[PDB]
Amino acid sequence: VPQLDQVVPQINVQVRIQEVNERALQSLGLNWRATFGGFNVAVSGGTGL
Amino acid sequence: QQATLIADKRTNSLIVRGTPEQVAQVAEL
Repeated sequence: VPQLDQVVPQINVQVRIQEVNERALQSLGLNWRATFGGFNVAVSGGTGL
Repeated sequence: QQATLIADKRTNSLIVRGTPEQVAQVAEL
């Protein structure tokens, strides 16, 4: 009995959960159309020449 | 037989109860 009735420790536990996210985007595009004699040229990004 | 084992979760105590030979075997483990 003296051993099973002793004081046991009391504790406080701290947990920290930390989460960080970052992003970065960068677009750039030229999209033209030229018309000289007889010719018709169109340059884009989706379709090419 | 085999020695009686008593486990207390609150105090983390192991209690072995048996013949003196059966108790010295747990004591060395």
